[PDB]
Amino acid sequence: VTEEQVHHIVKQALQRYSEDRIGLADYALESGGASVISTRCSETYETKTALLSLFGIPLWYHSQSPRVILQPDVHPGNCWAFQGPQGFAVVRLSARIRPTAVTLEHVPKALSPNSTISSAPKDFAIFGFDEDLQQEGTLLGKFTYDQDGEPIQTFHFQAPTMATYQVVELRILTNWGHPEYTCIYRFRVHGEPAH
Amino acid sequence: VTEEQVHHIVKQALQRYSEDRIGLADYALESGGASVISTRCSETYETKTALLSLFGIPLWYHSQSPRVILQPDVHPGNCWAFQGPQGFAVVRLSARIRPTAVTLEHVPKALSPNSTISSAPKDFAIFGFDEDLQQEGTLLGKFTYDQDGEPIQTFHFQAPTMATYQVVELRILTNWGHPEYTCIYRFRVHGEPAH
Amino acid sequence: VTEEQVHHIVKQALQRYSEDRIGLADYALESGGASVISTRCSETYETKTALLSLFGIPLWYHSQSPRVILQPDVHPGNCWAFQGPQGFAVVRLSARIRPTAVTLEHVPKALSPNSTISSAPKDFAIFGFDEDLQQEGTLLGKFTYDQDGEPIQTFHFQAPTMATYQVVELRILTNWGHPEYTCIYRFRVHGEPAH
Amino acid sequence: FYPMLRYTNGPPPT
Amino acid sequence: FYPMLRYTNGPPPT
Amino acid sequence: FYPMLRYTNGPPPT
Repeated sequence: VTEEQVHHIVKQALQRYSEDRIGLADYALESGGASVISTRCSETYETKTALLSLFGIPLWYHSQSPRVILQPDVHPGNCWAFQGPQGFAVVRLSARIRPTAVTLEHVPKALSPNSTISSAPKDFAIFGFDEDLQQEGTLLGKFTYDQDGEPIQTFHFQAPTMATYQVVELRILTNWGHPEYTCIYRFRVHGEPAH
Repeated sequence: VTEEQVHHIVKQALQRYSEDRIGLADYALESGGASVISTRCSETYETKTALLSLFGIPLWYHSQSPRVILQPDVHPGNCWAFQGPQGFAVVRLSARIRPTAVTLEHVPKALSPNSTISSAPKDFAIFGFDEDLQQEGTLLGKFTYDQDGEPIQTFHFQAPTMATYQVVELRILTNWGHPEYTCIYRFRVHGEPAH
Repeated sequence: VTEEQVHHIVKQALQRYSEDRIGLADYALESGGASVISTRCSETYETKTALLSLFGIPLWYHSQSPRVILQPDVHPGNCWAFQGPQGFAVVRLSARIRPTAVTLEHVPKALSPNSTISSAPKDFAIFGFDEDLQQEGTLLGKFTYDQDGEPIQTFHFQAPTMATYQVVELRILTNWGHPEYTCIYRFRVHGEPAH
Repeated sequence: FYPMLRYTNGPPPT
Repeated sequence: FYPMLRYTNGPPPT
Repeated sequence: FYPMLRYTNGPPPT
């Protein structure tokens, strides 16, 4: 190839990188209008390590809330944790859409002590609801986060149905073997808008 | 080309990328010392969608303030909105400089529902003031944000005058056709410092 | 080379970039569990420029605290400053580790007015403590931040000892010649965990 | 601090 | 929260 | 605001 070709390859490459890395709109991004429901969706793993205080006196232990799973920031610790290997999380998307794919990501191995990431979700499934609250929602896909793959992993539904949704569940069924908890860094939802 | 050449191209490319993408100092960056004036500069589009609350009880609807136009964070929603297609915004720069160019950017199309970005500013103009507050300021340039161009767009003043400034106006004259508002993601000001 | 080779080079390149740029775990990252001690570690340079206020009335002047040196955000101003060219800073790492290397970084020249960065630290040294508080700690290395090098600079200890640590000092001995202060953007600590 | 966020009406401006 | 920011004196440290 | 942070127990979840 010629130098000219290389620059174009790089430009294109850098451009895709700056489009939230994967280049697909995220109907689950919080700032874009997505929100977590809380009342529906798992209890946060309680730790009591991080004590924040001002002007001298202790205030409270902060612990990451479920909403960080919809927040772009994914440095180590920027995850939401829950007790054990199985867990609920439920999003109201910023718009009603036909869900075509989802994206899950974890912190890179290379940035993790001992280059292991045992608190990464393993098998998961996506349910879509079309009214909010409970009745139990349509299964849309049952995937597996590869701990030996890249950190951002996109999963395209094998032949999804045409029905549209605004509420969805992320259900983590197992993790990669951490004894105490499971950290979830960022969860993305893509689809064709109801327009 | 040789592999060695490729690596150098990439290194250089990645380096420019990490220099705020465009490699020019931004005299309008807030953390660097720029600030918005508010009393001078448009009214924020009121929405009443985003209700933030703690310990159980409703508090208030948050809505993005003008200062986010000087903040690096540009994920969807990280913009400041105003009523209709025309609008005022006024910055005190972190230093008195001869303004040579400006940079405007919007969220990528690829990250926007229907891959349209209709709330992007179209035609704009830059006025520079040399005393703050009102008398009406010197026109420095009348540009157009290309909705079909890249997301970050730098506009070099066609033969600027040597006069220096610390206050400037961003005046949006039209947008790309959204009916209700106009979102402005990040606005940058470059120039030679008065040293 | 072939196009195929180029893409692989870029992919690999972009991948390393997204691993906190240098691809090594940072035992001093705050969100990962590192914290600053404060009582031990220098007094912040007082300025009285940035006046933050809500609902009409003045509140206080904010000034960057020492903890920002452990925070990833490194746009201009995202640094911690101290009086003159010499200064203390002390971290409790997120884990006890054998410190192998450290990383210091400053804002790029290209993003700095006059493309000079005179408030950058010059010579520094790293002490490691194994009990916290005072007795005076083991010197681990005496380095120099190159103002003409790249912005992120990694320094590998010349033959470190096998002893492990959880507390460490960053001691800045001189800077690159600013008269009033020294800004420190981000400080990283790498090593093999005590496992 | 731990404030919950909810969008009662539509999406925010984009 | 909606706090306005203003730099009364010079720039901040950089 | 200027709140100091300290990890009394171990690391946070990762």
